[PDB]
Amino acid sequence: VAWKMTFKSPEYPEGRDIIVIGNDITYRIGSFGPQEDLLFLRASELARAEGIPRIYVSANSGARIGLAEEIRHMFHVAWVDPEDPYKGYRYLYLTPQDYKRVSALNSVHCEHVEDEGESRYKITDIIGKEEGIGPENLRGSGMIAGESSLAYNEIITISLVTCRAIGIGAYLVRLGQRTIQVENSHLILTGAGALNKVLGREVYTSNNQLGGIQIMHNNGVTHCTVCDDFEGVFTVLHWLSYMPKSVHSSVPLLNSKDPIDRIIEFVPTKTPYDPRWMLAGRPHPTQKGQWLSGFFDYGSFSEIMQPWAQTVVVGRARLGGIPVGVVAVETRTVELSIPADPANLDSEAKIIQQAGQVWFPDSAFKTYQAIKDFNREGLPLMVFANWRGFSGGMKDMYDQVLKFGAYIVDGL
Amino acid sequence: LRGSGMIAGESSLAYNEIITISLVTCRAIGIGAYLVRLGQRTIQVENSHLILTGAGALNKVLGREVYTSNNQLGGIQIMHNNGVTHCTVCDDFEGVFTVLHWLSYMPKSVHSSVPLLNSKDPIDRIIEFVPTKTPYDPRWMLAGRPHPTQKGQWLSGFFDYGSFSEIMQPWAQTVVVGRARLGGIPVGVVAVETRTVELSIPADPANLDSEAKIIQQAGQVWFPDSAFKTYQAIKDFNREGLPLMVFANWRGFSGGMKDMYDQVLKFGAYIVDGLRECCQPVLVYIPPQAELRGGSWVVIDSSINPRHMEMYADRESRGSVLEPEGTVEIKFRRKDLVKTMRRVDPVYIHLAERLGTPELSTAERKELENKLKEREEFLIPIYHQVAVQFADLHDTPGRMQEKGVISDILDWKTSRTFFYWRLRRLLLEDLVKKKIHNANPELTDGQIQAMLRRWFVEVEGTVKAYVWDNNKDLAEWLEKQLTEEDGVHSVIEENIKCISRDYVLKQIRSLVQANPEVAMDSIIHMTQHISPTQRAEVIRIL
Amino acid sequence: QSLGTTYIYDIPEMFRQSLIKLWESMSTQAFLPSPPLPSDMLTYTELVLDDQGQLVHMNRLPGGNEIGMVAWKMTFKSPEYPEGRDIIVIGNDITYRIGSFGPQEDLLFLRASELARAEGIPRIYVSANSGARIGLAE
Amino acid sequence: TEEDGVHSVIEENIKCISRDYVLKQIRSLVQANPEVAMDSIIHMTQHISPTQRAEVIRIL
Amino acid sequence: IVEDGGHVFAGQCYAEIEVMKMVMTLTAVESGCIHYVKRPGAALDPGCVLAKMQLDNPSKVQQAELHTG
Repeated sequence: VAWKMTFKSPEYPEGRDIIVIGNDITYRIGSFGPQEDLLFLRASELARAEGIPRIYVSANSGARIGLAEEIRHMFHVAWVDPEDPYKGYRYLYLTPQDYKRVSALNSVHCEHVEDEGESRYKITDIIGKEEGIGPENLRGSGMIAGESSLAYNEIITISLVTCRAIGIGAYLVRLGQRTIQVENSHLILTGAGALNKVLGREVYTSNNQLGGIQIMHNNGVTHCTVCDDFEGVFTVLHWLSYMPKSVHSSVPLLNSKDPIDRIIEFVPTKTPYDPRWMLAGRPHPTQKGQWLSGFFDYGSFSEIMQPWAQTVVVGRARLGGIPVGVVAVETRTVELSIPADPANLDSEAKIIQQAGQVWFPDSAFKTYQAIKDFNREGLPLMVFANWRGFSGGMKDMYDQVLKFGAYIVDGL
Repeated sequence: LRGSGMIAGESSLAYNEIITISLVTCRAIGIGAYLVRLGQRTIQVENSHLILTGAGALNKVLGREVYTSNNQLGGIQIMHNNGVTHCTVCDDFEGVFTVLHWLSYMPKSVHSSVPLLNSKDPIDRIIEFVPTKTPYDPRWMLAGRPHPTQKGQWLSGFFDYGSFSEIMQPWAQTVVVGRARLGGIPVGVVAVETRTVELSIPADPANLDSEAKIIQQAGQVWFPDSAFKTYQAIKDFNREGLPLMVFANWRGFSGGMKDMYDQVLKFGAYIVDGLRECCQPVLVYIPPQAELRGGSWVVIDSSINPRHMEMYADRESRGSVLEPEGTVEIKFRRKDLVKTMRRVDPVYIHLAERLGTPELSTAERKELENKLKEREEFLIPIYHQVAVQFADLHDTPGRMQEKGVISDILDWKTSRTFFYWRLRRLLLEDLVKKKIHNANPELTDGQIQAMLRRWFVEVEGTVKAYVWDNNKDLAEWLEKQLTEEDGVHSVIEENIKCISRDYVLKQIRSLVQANPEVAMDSIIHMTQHISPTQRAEVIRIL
Repeated sequence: QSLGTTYIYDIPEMFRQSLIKLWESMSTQAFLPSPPLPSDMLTYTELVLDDQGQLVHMNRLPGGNEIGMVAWKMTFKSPEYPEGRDIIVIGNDITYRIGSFGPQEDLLFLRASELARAEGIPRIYVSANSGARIGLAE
Repeated sequence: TEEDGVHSVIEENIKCISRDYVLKQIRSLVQANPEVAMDSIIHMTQHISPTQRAEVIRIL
Repeated sequence: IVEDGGHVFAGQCYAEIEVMKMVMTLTAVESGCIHYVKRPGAALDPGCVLAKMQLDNPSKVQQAELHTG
């Protein structure tokens, strides 16, 4: 289901538009047919036409699958030997009575044969009379993959995973780049059962091991996590209060209650410090009903990627009610937890001290992603620069950190 | 510093505009290193090293003499094993040899076509090596191999003997990518490792916990590394302007804890963007005994770039949203197995007919029923095997083609000749479409496709339509139209000139409609040269 | 050589000789005309900075460099391009101030690259160096 | 902020610059393609003041 | 890799399987006439029964269970 929606907000009182699309898992467990794919396509095409954002609520069971029941209930086996089936079989076939009806209808392709005296119809191709369970969904999918890549390059796209997004749904979510994940949801391509059978035992018991917020929020696949849909939407509108209605429009200005001609009470030190104190302020140690003012407007800072790559701190804020993008640097050592691979009994969970004032692979990648996203939105940037160098150790070098430095260069 | 940043940016643009290559001879330090990566294509001489900050400084900062030589940090044993370095050489001479050898595939400039050779390897030959369901070294498939018995002959591969020059060979060896020549046409090349790779993970000497792990990496899967390597290769060749030949064979993405943690999904998205920006033909072929499933098809459907993509399948190839076991798991349970016996199996049918008799002793009932369960249970596995075959029969090319999602079913033995000639006209036609697009950028791909074929049918006759599907005849025909300058061949060119004139007229007309005040003065300049007859006629129609 | 590398000004004849080896090897793969004579295979022109940091085409004797970087425009006839093709080649000179990167070196790089972009042809950089120039007021 | 006032001065100057830039484009176009000129005039001449038409004959 | 009713040796391979995505030599350990029991492709767990065989050296008597509470 999809709608065009327009609403009046504090920042845009005359109104602003978005397009919202969402799965209905109750209609055929949310499988993906050609009409569903087309609705997505045409809504996206219009979204691109006006330059306004596209929100996709993904809660689904991936591509539709099926087998022709009508044939399932009438096929026969051409045994090598009936008195022993286990010496293998050659083919399945239909009597001429069963063949003479499907034959007209582009359901299967058979060839007539004479064998053991009787006339049989050797089944050569299964075409399948039921529309919507075939590779047309694949064509539609590629189509919207390309289209969606362009959409991401044209407007703000955001996606919300409520219960589960499977396969290609996930891929649209990543292409949307900005991703909200409700707690207790999970995100997978192939199921634990299938994988366990391939591996000959029940290694994994729950999709949450693979795709929960504890994976995607800790690795930057998920931008925000929420306890419920309501808290997701609340976060959405809160972010949107920083963002321009369209690309043809100026940043929305507020008359903020935090004055412009005030001083900053916190004073930076050689000693390390929480940069959130530096940005947003902190409570006063003695008075405690007072507030040690930060650089930015009180209550305006909204972080992203908080639990992933914690050597750098990035987010959005407001300066006199003007939304800005924000970059700051962690100065205290991070203690990073790497989980153990339960599949491999050798693999153990390392625990790493991560020095401050250094760019790592993760930080550089996260940084490239943030800079590009805000940059394609049209936002100003504020960098609080404090870097001693690049990390030059074996692991990060092996992991190609140099490459991603080149990438940041292209982006800016 | 200013100068350096300045040329960093400039170099990024250069990489997006021309071919950049870098040679590491002795050592590259700092900005030099950064320039080397920005050059992207990198050859590295033995005993060179690649570093930012020196071992002395780092050891002092770290309180002990951890490292003894920059080579520990930046040598070929790191950059060649991770794909930072594209090729390694023993000396500068061998470096330059590699440079010119690569260059023999590449166009002098971006306005120029790939340089074509007349190769000594003929086009209408057969491939002697035949791929098998059993795994095999793909080097035999590509480059050929020596004959096992006579040993002085050569079992031919798909591509021209001696033409294949690999890249990224020791890094992420589950996939193999490179450049080759088919009849002297340079192409980009993608192939798939089928045997399990044994990967060596080096030890971190700084950290006493890290030990060198050894990982089995299944074949027919895209990993993070593979996807990254693929994104870089596809983009680079794409920025050169080459068509692609893919020997496609992927079962799926690895969905295990490690690769999922390591963000394989992200790099899949990136490959998608990259090919969407690709501007020349991509030809994907699933070879015999390969299979292609779900996500991998979805992410390489021709719809993404219909203008440029094509897909082909061998009779003995296979492809679906879902493999048989998982389809079966959902749509072939016990109920269906018993049901199938009830329709087809004589023992079950007969026995069931007898259980369907009235007034039997419950003794007789239970004994028959047990005999039935024993027959059934003993029979269940085989009948499952039949089920998977049944499912597999749904996955064929016939259906794909009928719905129009694939272009043709090929035959391996003669697939080479076909693809050569087919590519040659697909490519040439594309070159012409570029010429047309230059003549008028506003025309859509659809309309651009259109009219060229129609002008051909107009000139050569509706009766001759069928010729269009013959690669050779149009190719030879197209060349005469193209090659004879100032002949009777600049017909399509003359028509294009008319179209250009029309497009120009629309631009001036629209411009004056938006800006009528400019008209009068524009005339004086426009009137500045024209025939005297035109001046008089103008007064007549005034 | 004592530093385990190649002198900057010896590169051109080693590529030409290599080109001969290539002309030989490629004849395996294709039917080719007879190769041209080595003097006629290649012409190079040294690129040199004027006072204003602007490019000047120069035919001078090797060794005249006053900075640690050298560049040329090169045109040559090859089996694939017998009528000729152009490239730009830049290389460090490790003997001038341990191959450090001064403003003149950076500027030379800039203007050569800018011209390379102007004609659309490839840029080959031979890197063997010691990074940014450093010093203190003695 | 003041639409259609005496404040759209720099804007008016820019409008003149835009007009000039357009004129150079058409002029360059005719230089590369003078044969298209004559018919372009008829369309260009289709509306303009009558005085300009007469004066044009005078300077013809 | 054999068939029913085939004599085998000690230490002679009799099957080969794919476990954890990897091969495994099912080495036979005693000589005699095999009758292949567990038909292929089925998942199996440790301590399962895959075959019987008639050996060439029969041996001592075997179990007779009698104890019950």
